[PDB]
Amino acid sequence: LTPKVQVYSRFPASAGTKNVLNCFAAGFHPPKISITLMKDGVPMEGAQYSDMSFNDDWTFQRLVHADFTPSSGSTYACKVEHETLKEPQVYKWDPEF
Amino acid sequence: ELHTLRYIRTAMTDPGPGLPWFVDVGYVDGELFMHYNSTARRAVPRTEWIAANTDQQYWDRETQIVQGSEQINRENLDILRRRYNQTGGSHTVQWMSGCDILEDGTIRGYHQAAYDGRDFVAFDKGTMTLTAAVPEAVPTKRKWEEGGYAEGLKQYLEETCVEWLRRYVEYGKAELGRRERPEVRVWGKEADGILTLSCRAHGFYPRPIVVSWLKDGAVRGQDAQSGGIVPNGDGTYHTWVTIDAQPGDGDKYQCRVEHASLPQPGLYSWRSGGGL
Amino acid sequence: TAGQEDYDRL
Repeated sequence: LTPKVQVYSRFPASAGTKNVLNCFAAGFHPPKISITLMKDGVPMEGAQYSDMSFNDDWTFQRLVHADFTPSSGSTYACKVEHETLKEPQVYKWDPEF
Repeated sequence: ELHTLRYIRTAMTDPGPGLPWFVDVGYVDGELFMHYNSTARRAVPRTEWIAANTDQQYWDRETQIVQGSEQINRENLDILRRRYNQTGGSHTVQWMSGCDILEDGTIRGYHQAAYDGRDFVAFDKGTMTLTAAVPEAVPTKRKWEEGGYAEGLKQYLEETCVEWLRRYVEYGKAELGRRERPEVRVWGKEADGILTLSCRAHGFYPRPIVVSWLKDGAVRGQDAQSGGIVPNGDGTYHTWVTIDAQPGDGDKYQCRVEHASLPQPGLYSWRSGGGL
Repeated sequence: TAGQEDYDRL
């Protein structure tokens, strides 16, 4: 029951244009999870944590999204902390991938 | 023609910090329509088709029965804890409720329960009895056959669940019937003599999508690795499909997207490039 | 469209 995380954007990435950064994690137990979006290793403001829901095989899923503006030189990533993981998994977001 | 309804309920011991312990989320054909929180203690509509077609007395009746489940599942979190002889830690009580309307018009009601990610009790309609999965689920079955639970659930799942589901399809006929076109972008990366090509689809409805890579106009199934259909904050969906190729062979590879919104499958290339 | 919260009793 290890969390499977995937980092992605709502709209195709553009410089100086408003976009929503999403971090989805599914298939984990216990339901307690720490999903945080970050810019240059520093957490992002306006995080929307919604909500605790499980799949048909009783495996939990969580979506965390925040409105941001992509900038050149800055790196965007997602940090996930879990009791099963031991080491926190970090997934890097790429505007051209 | 396949219509579904699901009532996801979760009772938690460790939410953990600044998060609710009890949540009740409702669904109509995959789309979210109702939500409940342990600190807010109110059932509120999510979509516009449900709020405009229902009264406030309906939502006041729904929040009163859901807050009743909140107190009942709080007891179950302590009752089951003593059955397994546990003190407390990371224990959760999950609940599955709802019915399915098949294409032909056949009823498919379900009432399932789970403890710590493992199935506890499931209701059988063809036998009119509650099925116990774990030897600790036996006192649960005894309480169910002592009073009235099996008769009432059959009158609820086959009638009450179906009667209202039929109305939700009529209420959200424009919302669920609507189709959204995805924004396809073909990308590439270079690592150690391997040219990794990516295909990203942005904001599509409904959820079913068939994304496959094509080399020289031929489907390469085995080879391409998919991430899965992941949902967005506004209800729409996203998908990520990647493939490994030789450097200098990027142009002969093309991404094929099959969706309900498109009358014919769209072929997208890196240099084309993507949309449109 | 839910019913008896009594069906949650374990």
